[PDB]
Amino acid sequence: LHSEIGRLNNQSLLWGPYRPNIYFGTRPRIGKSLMTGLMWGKIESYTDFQHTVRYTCEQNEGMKGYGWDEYDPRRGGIQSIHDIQNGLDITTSFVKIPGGAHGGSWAARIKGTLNDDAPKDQKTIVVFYVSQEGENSELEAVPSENEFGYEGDVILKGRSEALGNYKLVVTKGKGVIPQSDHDLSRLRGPGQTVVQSLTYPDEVLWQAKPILFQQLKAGIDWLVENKYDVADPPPPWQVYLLANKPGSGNVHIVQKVFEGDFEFDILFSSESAGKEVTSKDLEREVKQATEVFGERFARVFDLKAPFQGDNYKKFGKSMFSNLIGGIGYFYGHSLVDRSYAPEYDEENEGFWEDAAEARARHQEALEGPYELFTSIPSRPFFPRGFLWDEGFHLLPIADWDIDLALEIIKSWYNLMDEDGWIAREQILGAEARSKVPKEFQTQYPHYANPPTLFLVLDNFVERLRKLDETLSTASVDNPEVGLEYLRRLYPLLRRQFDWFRKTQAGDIKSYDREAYSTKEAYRWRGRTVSHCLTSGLDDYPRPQPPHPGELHVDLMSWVGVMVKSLISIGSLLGATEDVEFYTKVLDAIEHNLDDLHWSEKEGCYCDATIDEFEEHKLVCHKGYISLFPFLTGLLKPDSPKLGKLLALIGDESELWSPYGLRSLSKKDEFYGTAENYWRSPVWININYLAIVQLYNIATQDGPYKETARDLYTRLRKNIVETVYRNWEETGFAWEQYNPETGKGQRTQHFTGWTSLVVKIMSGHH
Ligand SMILES: O=[N+]([O-])c1cc(-c2ncccn2)ccc1NCCCCCCN1C[C@H](O)[C@@H](O)[C@H](O)[C@H]1CO
Repeated sequence: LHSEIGRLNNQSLLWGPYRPNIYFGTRPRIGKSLMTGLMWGKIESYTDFQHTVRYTCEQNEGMKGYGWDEYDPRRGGIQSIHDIQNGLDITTSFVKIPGGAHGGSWAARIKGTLNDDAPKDQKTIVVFYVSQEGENSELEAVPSENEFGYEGDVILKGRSEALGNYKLVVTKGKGVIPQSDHDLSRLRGPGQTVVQSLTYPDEVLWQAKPILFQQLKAGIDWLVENKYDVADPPPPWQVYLLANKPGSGNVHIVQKVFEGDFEFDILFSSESAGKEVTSKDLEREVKQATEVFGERFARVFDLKAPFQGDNYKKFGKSMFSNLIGGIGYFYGHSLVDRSYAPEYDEENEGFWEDAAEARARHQEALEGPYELFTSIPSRPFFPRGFLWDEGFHLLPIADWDIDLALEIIKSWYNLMDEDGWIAREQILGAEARSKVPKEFQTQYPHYANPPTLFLVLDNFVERLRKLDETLSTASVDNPEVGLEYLRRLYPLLRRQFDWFRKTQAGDIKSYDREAYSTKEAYRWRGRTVSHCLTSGLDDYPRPQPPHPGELHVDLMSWVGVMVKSLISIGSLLGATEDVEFYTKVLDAIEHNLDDLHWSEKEGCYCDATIDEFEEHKLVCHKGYISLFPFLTGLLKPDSPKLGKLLALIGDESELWSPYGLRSLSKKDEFYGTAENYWRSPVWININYLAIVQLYNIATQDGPYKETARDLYTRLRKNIVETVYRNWEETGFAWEQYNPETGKGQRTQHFTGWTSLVVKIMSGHH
């Protein structure tokens, strides 16, 4: 029956606009198949379109905002794009229509509206781009009655083993299409819809902008050869109208030119389903999709006070729709250094100079292809899977659709190599690689990243203990199905757990170090003089210099998190032998945290090194790191050290700001130095952990219950209001928030773990 549930889920999630790297596009969860893309641009001159055309996501003075107003990957949603440069407001309404054997049909409306600044008579070029990969696939534009192009709809008929038979339709549209008086119209027509059907090698079909421009440039080359000059030139909009040449090929370019406002429709009809999809079906399904989204939002995200307001509800829907709407399907090769050079063992003083020289050997090579279905941090600046980010992204997604979060987890853990490594940053295919300098594409099998996905699994295990609607919860409703899901994954978690202990181990036995266990102590590989990228916390200050004696308290605590999950899932599958080993190991870590990482002098957990004179030294930099055993739920609620931590958390002169908890204390010598990435700013992901843990303490008989209840109440309020104010003010979620001004700084459109904010508002953790 787990198979039957599994089969239905594949067929439900197959189609989406899973191309979050572009403003709007579709692809299914198949690596070589059919993809679509939207391009638009105002045309006012003979050179301007190349600077105005839109395709891949950006954020500059020219673009006010864009994002999803409503989205569910099972049903679809609506996207708004506010384009200053092109003087346009754009709506992309996408909806999925179940039926047949090939993962349903779908449709999309594209509404353009001129804004008040735009000339009322602006010429807007719009393109719909369509490509197919496969050796056994075919696709063909049915030609037009009329001479020079289309007065009606454009029909593409295609076939593939993957999708069966299909018609994909680009309707005529509402909108004035401009007419050219020029002589060129005797030969090109006065202005109409046109199609070019081309063929290119399968590996370059993604490069839609250059493919388009080569055709534009060829049209222009043809004007010059045929004596159309500056003596009496045709209008710019007719110069950039392609010559109609429909047929068969693996690329199809559909081009329209509109004067003023416009809309038009894309109807994809699975032959294997009922009768074809109509524009009437698109309207109906859109209305139906809003009503489901509305009803679910209120059920799953019941905003508790003081955020019960409709302003806070519209803010909640925007943060959530953009988190889940940024889900992508990725396919291609990855750049990995598989040398396993001995220098990457970092067993030497000055280990960073050695590993630099091994990277300079450039042994890395493409490997795969790999496939990933993930939510992303940033549509415009880094639209790709980041390992520990996803553990934060899936916390709210898992509320909305626990079956969907488990499909993403499975997607991530199917990347694991024989050793138990998952690369922390997934750059799949050339489309991905085009948005990344060569130097930063290469992944390293000794670089780790916080095991945040265990948290999402912890939430699953609680629920399991205690048709779109039916499927969304099928893994908790059908307990047989849940345990079977775990039975298969569990091995992989256990491998990853063992990987951490082999590769990220620190040294006890070779130094003057007493402690309860000689086994347990951990050190992040990959750290440079001023960084530790693998920890998640780029420039949080660490012992100087970096050293092979180093122990990192935040890593040990992440191991804490896994053992507790393995203890938990292990218990459920009755792996008696296994749970007993973890039970030993959890006891050990608890003692060793204190024995190696606790400071009575500073009153908090610290990182460690060894001295100039070969003694163990604690190095204390009050901030996120200092709290880590608290943030990970490892301390007993009656603990005196926890009490000491609640004091530092509350303390205005250190971490506590009006806008949330500072990453680093105002008292620390590195407060607000260098790039200041994790050296003062407030990060929603770490705050979310502190909030969820305070709340646990505050809802339990015990010594700090009341102190907890107070800090939870204010922290919740400060974080939600700081995100909400900046959303009202700017329309954006920000990477981080400034602890002095409360302004969002660094990257816009971070949805992104800043969207955890909706789970904070719904409470009842
Ligand atoms: O290159 N480009 O595209 C860019 C552009 C930019 C601009 N531009 C313009 C205007 C503004 N800004 C930025 C920037 C960038 N990049 C860069 C990459 C990398 C990123 C990462 C993040 N993070 C971090 C943290 O720590 C961690 O934790 C996590 O994990 C991650 C994930 O989320």
